[PDB]
Amino acid sequence: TVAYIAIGSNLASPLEQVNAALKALGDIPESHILTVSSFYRTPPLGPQDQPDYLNAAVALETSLAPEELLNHTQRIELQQGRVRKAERWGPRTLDLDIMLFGNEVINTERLTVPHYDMKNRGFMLWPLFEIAPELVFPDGEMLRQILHTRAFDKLNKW
Ligand SMILES: Nc1ncnc2c1ncn2[C@@H]1O[C@H](COP(=O)(O)CP(=O)(O)OP(=O)(O)O)[C@@H](O)[C@H]1O
Ligand SMILES: Nc1nc2ncc(C(=O)O)nc2c(=O)[nH]1
Ligand SMILES: [Cl-]
Ligand SMILES: [Cl-]
Ligand SMILES: [Cl-]
Ligand SMILES: [Mg+2]
Ligand SMILES: [Mg+2]
Repeated sequence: TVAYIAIGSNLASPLEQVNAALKALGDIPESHILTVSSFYRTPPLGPQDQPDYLNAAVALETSLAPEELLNHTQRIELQQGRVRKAERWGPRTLDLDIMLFGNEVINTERLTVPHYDMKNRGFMLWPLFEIAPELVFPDGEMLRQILHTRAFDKLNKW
């Protein structure tokens, strides 16, 4: 199945963090990278007392179960010094979010796929569209059409 993973970083040299994350994603068992986006510099969604993010997206072919993929993406975050602060939307060295896991709909305590907020976030959708312009969501909506409807600002390269 093709998993689409969003990458964000706004601490500890985001470019280095993102390059390290891409290497580590390729090292996940039973999986391989298919496509990587460009790197974008985006202003924080939430609290404004934090740096700009580097955002990107990757397509990862995998035969792991979704929770097993999540175990690995969380391991990569931890090995890159991710610390969850108290505040919501606060800064982090690395955030790996599973946007889509094929055409699956997953609703569990640990894992909600499609990612619950991605359709509201240009920093998620634009890198995704770069790597998967024909994508159709589980609910039948075209990615291309969502971008048009919402008319989110285009992103700047890192
Ligand atoms: N699609 C998904 N991808 C990654 N984690 C997910 C997820 N759906 C649910 N989660 C859960 O989200 C929990 C918190 O992860 P965090 O990375 O701290 C949220 P965040 O990415 O900072 O905010 P965001 O989800 O608004 O982007 C994880 O422990 C995981 O169980
Ligand atoms: N610009 C930007 N802001 C963000 N703000 C919050 C979160 C998050 O809570 O995971 N992620 C991002 C992100 O990746 N990019
Ligand atoms: Cl605010
Ligand atoms: Cl949802
Ligand atoms: Cl959907
Ligand atoms: Mg996130
Ligand atoms: Mg996350």
